[PDB]
Amino acid sequence: CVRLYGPNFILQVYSSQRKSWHPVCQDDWNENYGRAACRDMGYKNNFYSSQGIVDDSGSTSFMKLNTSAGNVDIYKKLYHSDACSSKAVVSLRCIACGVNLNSSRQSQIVGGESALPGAWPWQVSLHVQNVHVCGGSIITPEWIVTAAHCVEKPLNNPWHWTAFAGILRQSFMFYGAGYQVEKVISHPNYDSKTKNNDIALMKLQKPLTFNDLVKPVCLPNPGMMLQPEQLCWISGWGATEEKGKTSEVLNAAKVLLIETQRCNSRYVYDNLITPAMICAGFLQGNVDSCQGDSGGPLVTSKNNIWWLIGDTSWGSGCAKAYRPGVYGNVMVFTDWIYRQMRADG
Amino acid sequence: FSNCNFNLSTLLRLVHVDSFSCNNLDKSKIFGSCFNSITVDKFAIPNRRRDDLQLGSSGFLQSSNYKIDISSSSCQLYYSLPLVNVTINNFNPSSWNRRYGFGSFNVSSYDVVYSDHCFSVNSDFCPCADPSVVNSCVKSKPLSAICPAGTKYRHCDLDTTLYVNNWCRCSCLPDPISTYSPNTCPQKKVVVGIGEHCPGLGINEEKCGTQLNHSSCSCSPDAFLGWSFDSCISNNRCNIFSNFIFNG
Ligand SMILES: *[C@@H]1O[C@H](CO)[C@@H](O)[C@H](O)[C@H]1NC(C)=O
Ligand SMILES: *[C@@H]1O[C@H](CO)[C@@H](O)[C@H](O)[C@H]1NC(C)=O
Repeated sequence: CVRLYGPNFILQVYSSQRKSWHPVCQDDWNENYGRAACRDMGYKNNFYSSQGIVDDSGSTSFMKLNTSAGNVDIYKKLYHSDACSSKAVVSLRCIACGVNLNSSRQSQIVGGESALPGAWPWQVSLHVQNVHVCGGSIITPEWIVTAAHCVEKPLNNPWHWTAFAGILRQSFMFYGAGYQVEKVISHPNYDSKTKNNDIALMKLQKPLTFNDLVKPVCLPNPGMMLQPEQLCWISGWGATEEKGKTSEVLNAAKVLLIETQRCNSRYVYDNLITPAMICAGFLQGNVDSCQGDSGGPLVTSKNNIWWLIGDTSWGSGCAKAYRPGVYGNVMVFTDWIYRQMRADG
Repeated sequence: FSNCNFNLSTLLRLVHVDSFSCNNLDKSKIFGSCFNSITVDKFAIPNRRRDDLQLGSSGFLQSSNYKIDISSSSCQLYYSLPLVNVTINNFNPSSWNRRYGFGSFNVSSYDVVYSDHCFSVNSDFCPCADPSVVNSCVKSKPLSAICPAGTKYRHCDLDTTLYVNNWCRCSCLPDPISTYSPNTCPQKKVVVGIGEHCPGLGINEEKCGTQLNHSSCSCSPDAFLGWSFDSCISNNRCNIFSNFIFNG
């Protein structure tokens, strides 16, 4: 039981006696423990970095190494200690997620300029029979997230799920111009009444490249402490007004976070919004930005680095009075994916 | 008061003055000159909001009741009055609240009803819902009646939930003081100007109507919101503000 945390990526460690997650001090850690630690949370042939950092997480029962014993596992050699012997703790990056080219005026949800290429380097587009339908966001070269109600019945088998990345326009994704299918996991509790758990992972067989237009988005950490009116940046080719078809180019302007008690009150949405559903938009008149993509994500920028918080979901009439969009809640189950990404290899 | 003669000493000793400031003027420049008219505007003072009236301030009374102009050669007077025979008139100055059944306030014998917010509507306003639409609503269904002639209806939708198809959603929720979508309720909040009245108390849009007899669209006395009061009586004497304007 091991997990990332917060902005500076401290490994928390669960112990059965202390019943609690705990950090590890950097007393003689190695890439032969560290680069072999990303396969613990579903990263087989990738690694980025590890360093020592200052303790600020908030536990007073650390984890230490049993290097005095011989050749045992990592998971046996972890006892408790009250002090870090070098006062450096786990810092980690399991993949080259994060940065884009910090550009200026990408605002093409209605009334703006187009999404500049390479500045949203995780934006994909998913296709069946070469029509543009749903979006998503990459976290590994082999895994890809999207909204589950695209992969619902009777289209629930993987061989008709063709991903197509890269090109802002509706045309240039051709056959061969985009890697293709593999495994369709789902959170297996989607419903008709609630759309609780409208998030399904997808997998590819052929690992793509981090070249220019493609880069994995950062999946959030357990307990990363958002702000209750935070800015959020969505993207997608969606139709800016309803009863349309699709916008031609990539549109990537901004929205805001509404809290629960405004959405979930009596006038907006009469007590519907679950813990695995996050509201977003602006609770206002016709100022909202629709661009309906059903997976066209919600990307915030805390710790000066882009992080993923919500993938899209259902809504009401396109960007109008009282009716915001309601988003899937992808900090709730960032470990369910990490126990459904552990055993593909 | 125009085309007459006056002075100050018989005035300010015949009314029980407590202060007489001035602005854009010197207090002895009254005693000589010859103006063109004088425009005295008086009203009573609610006690706990007396400090609204500082010359060129924010607050309630200078913003949504009577904006004291800070440009002309005005001179402000704060006087008193014995409460033997004093009957504060408390009447509402707006047309479109007495058109929709504003009768009166219930305050005491000596309480003055000031204002907090002052919302302005158009001429075709009608604060009741549409009754020939509302019957097929089930959820959040409001009261309604028939509007008078030309007054366009309130915009009410029967838009679709996740399962329920005819659930009511109109504008102006919950109350126009704290609406969620301010760019869509017809009652627009405006600040009062120099020499204007407060153009209307706000109507809560969901106490205006009934169910069976959709008559001419009226409202209900609890629904007018945005006013409070206090008592004018201090030192056994109902205090009173009064402005002067020495134009020309
Ligand atoms: C109050 O009214 C009575 C009769 O209406 C009058 O005789 C009396 O003079 C008034 N009070 C004062 C102080 O003038
Ligand atoms: C104000 O008047 C109404 C009607 O006369 C009455 O119902 C209400 O009780 C009065 N207010 C108080 C505080 O008694």
